[PDB]
Amino acid sequence: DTNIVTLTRFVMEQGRKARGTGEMTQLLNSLCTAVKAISTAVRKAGIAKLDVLSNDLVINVLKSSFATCVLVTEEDKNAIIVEPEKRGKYVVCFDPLDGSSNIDCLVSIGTIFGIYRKNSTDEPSEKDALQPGRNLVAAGYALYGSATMLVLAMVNGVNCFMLDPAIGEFILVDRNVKIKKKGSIYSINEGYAKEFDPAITEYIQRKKFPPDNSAPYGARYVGSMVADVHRTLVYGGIFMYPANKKSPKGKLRLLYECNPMAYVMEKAGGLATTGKEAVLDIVPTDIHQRAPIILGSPEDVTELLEIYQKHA
Amino acid sequence: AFDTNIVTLTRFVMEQGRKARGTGEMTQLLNSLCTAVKAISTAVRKAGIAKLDVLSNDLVINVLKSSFATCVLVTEEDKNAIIVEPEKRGKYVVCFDPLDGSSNIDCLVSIGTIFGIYRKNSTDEPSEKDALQPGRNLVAAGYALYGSATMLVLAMVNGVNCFMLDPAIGEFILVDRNVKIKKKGSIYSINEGYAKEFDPAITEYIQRKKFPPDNSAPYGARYVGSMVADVHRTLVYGGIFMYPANKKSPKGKLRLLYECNPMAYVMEKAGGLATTGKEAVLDIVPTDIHQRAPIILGSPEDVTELLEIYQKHA
Amino acid sequence: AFDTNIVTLTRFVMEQGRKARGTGEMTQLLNSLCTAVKAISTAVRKAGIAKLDVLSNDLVINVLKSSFATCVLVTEEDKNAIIVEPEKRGKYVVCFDPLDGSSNIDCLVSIGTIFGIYRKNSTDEPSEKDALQPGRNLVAAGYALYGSATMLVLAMVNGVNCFMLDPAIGEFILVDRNVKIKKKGSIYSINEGYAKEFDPAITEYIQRKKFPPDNSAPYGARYVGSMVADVHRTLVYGGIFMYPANKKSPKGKLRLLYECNPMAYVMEKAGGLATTGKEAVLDIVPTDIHQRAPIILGSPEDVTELLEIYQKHA
Amino acid sequence: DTNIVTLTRFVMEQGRKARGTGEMTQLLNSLCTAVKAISTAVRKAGIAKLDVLSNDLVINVLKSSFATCVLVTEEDKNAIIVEPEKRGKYVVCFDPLDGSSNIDCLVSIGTIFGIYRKNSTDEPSEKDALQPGRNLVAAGYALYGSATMLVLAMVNGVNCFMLDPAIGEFILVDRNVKIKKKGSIYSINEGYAKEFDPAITEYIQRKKFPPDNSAPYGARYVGSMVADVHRTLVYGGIFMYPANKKSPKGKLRLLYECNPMAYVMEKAGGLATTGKEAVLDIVPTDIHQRAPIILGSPEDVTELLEIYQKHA
Ligand SMILES: O=P(O)(O)OC[C@H]1O[C@H](COP(=O)(O)O)[C@@H](O)[C@@H]1O
Ligand SMILES: O=P(O)(O)OC[C@H]1O[C@H](COP(=O)(O)O)[C@@H](O)[C@@H]1O
Ligand SMILES: O=P(O)(O)OC[C@H]1O[C@H](COP(=O)(O)O)[C@@H](O)[C@@H]1O
Ligand SMILES: O=P(O)(O)OC[C@H]1O[C@H](COP(=O)(O)O)[C@@H](O)[C@@H]1O
Ligand SMILES: [Mn+2]
Ligand SMILES: [Mn+2]
Ligand SMILES: [Mn+2]
Ligand SMILES: [Mn+2]
Repeated sequence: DTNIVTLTRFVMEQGRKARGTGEMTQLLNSLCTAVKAISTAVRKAGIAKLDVLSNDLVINVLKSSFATCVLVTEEDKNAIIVEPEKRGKYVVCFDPLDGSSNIDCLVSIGTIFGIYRKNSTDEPSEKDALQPGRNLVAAGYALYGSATMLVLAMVNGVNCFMLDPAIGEFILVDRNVKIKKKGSIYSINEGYAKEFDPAITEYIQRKKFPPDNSAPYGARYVGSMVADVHRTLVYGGIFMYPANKKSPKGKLRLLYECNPMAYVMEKAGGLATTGKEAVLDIVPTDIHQRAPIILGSPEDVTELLEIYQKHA
Repeated sequence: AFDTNIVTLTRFVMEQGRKARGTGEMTQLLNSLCTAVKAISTAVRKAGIAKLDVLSNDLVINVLKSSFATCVLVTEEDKNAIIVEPEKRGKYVVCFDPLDGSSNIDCLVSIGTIFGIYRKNSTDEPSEKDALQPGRNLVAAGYALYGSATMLVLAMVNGVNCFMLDPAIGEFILVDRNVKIKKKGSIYSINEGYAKEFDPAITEYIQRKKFPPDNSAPYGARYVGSMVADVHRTLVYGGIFMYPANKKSPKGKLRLLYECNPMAYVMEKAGGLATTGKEAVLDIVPTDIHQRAPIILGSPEDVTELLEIYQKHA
Repeated sequence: AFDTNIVTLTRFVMEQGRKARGTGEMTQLLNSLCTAVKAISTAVRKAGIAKLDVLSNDLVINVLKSSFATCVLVTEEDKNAIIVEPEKRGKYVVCFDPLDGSSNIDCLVSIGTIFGIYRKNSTDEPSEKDALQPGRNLVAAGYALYGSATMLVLAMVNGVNCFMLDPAIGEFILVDRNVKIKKKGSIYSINEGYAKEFDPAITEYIQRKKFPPDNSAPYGARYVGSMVADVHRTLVYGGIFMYPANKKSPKGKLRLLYECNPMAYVMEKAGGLATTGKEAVLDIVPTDIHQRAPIILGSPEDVTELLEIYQKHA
Repeated sequence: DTNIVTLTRFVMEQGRKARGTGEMTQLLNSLCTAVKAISTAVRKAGIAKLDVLSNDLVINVLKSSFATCVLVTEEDKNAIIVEPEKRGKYVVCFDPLDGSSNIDCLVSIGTIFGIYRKNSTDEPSEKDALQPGRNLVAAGYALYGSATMLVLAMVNGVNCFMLDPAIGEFILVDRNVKIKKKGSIYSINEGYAKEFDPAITEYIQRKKFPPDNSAPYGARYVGSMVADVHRTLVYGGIFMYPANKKSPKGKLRLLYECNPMAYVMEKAGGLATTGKEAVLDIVPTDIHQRAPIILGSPEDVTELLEIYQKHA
């Protein structure tokens, strides 16, 4: 198409409106190079751990972006502080590859990330990464399923670019995405049934055998947080990954898994809570700390939040 | 990098057709199915930048025909089994769904193409009665998956083999020979929104994996919600995939002829049983080419840990 | 966009093998050559980011063998014609150069793979004597080009057909049926660095195109310098491509068996003659599989406007 | 490769050293999107004028780059002046597709361009494009042969990036390219033999039947200026397209065909003259004016330049 709106075209155009440095545009532009290379790595990752190529890949793109200064990964003990010659004003927490164990089973997988801005005056440091998800300037994720897709949520909206493999470009296909109010799907790991706290288990019931002589909800669970969240954003519904006996803190890590999705969700008009508080309003203490996550089409999640303090 | 000895499926299945002397009619058929499958994947990967299932149905038909190896074809999408015109005739019956889960593209959940093939057990001029052979007379069944990769999984007599699509040379390349599923797993895959309508044999089984009575792990719940994805997580990692009957689809939802049976053949050829519940899915006499049938599958100790309870409730 | 009726060469040549009843042995052979060719192109396109001709030679061999349709193979790159091991035997002789102009990759000038095939005219157990058949007994010749596109051009009995590689589905798709070259052109293609050493028949011809005696246009000089590119500009746009003999390669440079002959068959099947100068290139008795021979080709009025002067100087 | 040096990485890094606006980097980054899309268009341009997609493509990328203000094409009567909301400090003359007629014959083809900087204070205008090629800040071309290649010549050197089709990125493969002093190839349209002026025709001879009992030169001519120049840059040699009877001004247009190649050549250590003067030292009067072009491995071209004024 002759006037293909790319991601990079798109970003750059909303960055001119901030009267900025062009770094978001460098960052995201670099970010995309790690996403294509990984997407390719997976489409033949089987013809002849991936996590480590993917992690080394994202660090290196981000360093050379000349736009970051602290990078937090799933895969590294401490934060990464960027060399001065290459430093910039942004902080990116990222999970290079979420549900990696599931590549084997040809499960839709993803990269998740979230970009904060270093506001303070001193030596960049992990503390700079201890900011509540509410403060994110930009978020989103890249999905590696039947097509490689990158949903990017910034201060004006959620938008979905789809990688056109014929040209190596992310092309904008869905604009100013908004989630349905209520939907017909719930998503949760039902094998943890024994371990679920009362509010959840009631709500599960409330949906399975609805007391309204209406249709029951449908259930889905791909077991790859990205696929289930993207399904939620688009078809509408709910996804849950609650604090239980196995993991009293939720399994999903905050800064890189929960807060991006939370941000994407709320900007889309969804909600995302822990059942006791909003995910984004949570102040991180550890950069690797976890959280309970219920996110989805507002009315459903609210149904649960009532059920949470109707059992309180 | 650059490997001079690439085992393309066209090479591979020739090492199955030729040493057993049958013309390899099988091969120009499958080769063509490769084109149908390739083409469906590329378009599905740019799907959101350009119904699909119709065109992929029509794709499959056209290529199948020209393999010069067919006589009857049954689609999920077409009523009367397409009897091939005489000029291009051959001996096989291909029962196929072109695009299983064609709804779920827009949510980027993996989807696929299933196929089952028979060889004509008749002297005549063809009819869909040729098509109405039970699973136990399947010469070969397979499916293709459009997930993070394009994987064809092909089951023929010796066993099952999984192939992956190298996009750069356009060839299915072999990545697993003589595949065998596990014995016991730790997954049960079923849509529990239909909780109410489940026959109580299943309803106990769910509780026995959720709340193990003998205090083991609770099984892990999974359900991508596309038959093709679910069989695959089950074939490789093991697990029990259960799509029993409920009342809303009271004789089940999955159409025997090209869904439950191709799966089932692939599945049983790897060490797991595919049963409706009462009988094994491969021996039901195929009545309507769109005849539906329930199906439960995977690694045997789970198919059976349930089977005996299905026998303990009638 | 998305076309359900793609004429893949595997489909197309089946509409030539099957209606003339011959087993289509031709087809699993060619299908395999497609893989060899595909694979060479992808690696040539990332060539500068990863000798090649060796590996492409070895590629071609391996795939050819497994087509289960060969018995002898001759490479530019291998001395003794590779007689195939018995288990995978079939009836064809494939004379091929895997990577014509393999030097010129680094300058990004187009290059290719030429192939010529024979069918064994003997009862025996094979030998390269089977290979030593003249061009006039070629069952089919073709070449593949790695230029701005990957074009296979296939000449078999009915005529020549040009196919292009759709990279997205990995299939050669037909873009020109029953091809015919022009009658007269306005191009002469020859390396005039060798000016001194040219036999004076050619030396007059050059002046007759450069300085037309009858005051027409001067012909347009072209010379990519890779045999494959030069035949193609000649096959479609017409022209005369002349690689005569000089002293430095006094019996010519181009090896009959897989260069001048495959070209020649393709070429003559489209309406142009391929002559050494004295005799047509297709009838010389093939002595050494690496026997060299001169060659001049293209649209006939030019091959002939020179031929008579070659007859006017001996 | 985990630390893939891209074109964009490369450009951006040499732009930080200018302490600049980041526009070269936007320009070139956009430019590359027109190059991939065209490269794809050609690799299946036959499965079912191209010039017009290609031209509309390059204009539109360049407008949206937010880095240009005047764009001169092979294919458009007047120059293109960029809308103010989108204007920037650069001028690009380009030929979107050179030797288009030869796509048919699967001839290696290319895009050629050259980037000048608008130095004056007033309304951008064609005059801004009437600057001698000597002033170019950046030049290069993109070749569409067995692989898509982009040679970029800037103030520090000539370098060749090769498009990695698996990721949609131009990867740097040849650095600080320098041409061989003398080589064994000449390139010229020999069918114009009748029409060539004396200096040329002597030199042709001088090479064909060398009076030194040495080997004669080899001759090549693909008939697609890009392929022959790239061959010259790499294998070394000479290429000529002289003023004759048919075209007393040379066929090749200056601003978009001759000056880019000239620039690339001289930076590479080659020369490029008209036989009477250097191509780059020529002041354009028309934006669509032509020039005689002899370019290649210095000693050879000098051999001809002697022969030019040894017949004067
Ligand atoms: O770092 P990762 O390998 O991606 O692991 C995170 C994964 O861990 C979770 C596992 O969920 P469950 O325990 O319910 O299977 C997934 O939702 C999620 O993708
Ligand atoms: O939609 P189809 O391709 O016709 O196939 C039916 C699909 O229906 C099942 C899921 O449907 P639900 O769970 O809503 O019954 C999948 O396993 C299966 O692919
Ligand atoms: O180099 P090869 O692939 O062995 O082929 C020989 C090549 O040699 C010819 C050009 O060589 P020159 O003009 O230098 O003789 C080409 O037409 C031809 O492809
Ligand atoms: O605008 P274009 O279609 O690319 O035309 C320019 C072309 O015009 C020249 C033709 O050269 P010649 O007349 O010697 O064949 C080529 O060198 C060059 O590529
Ligand atoms: Mn993770
Ligand atoms: Mn279906
Ligand atoms: Mn050769
Ligand atoms: Mn041009």
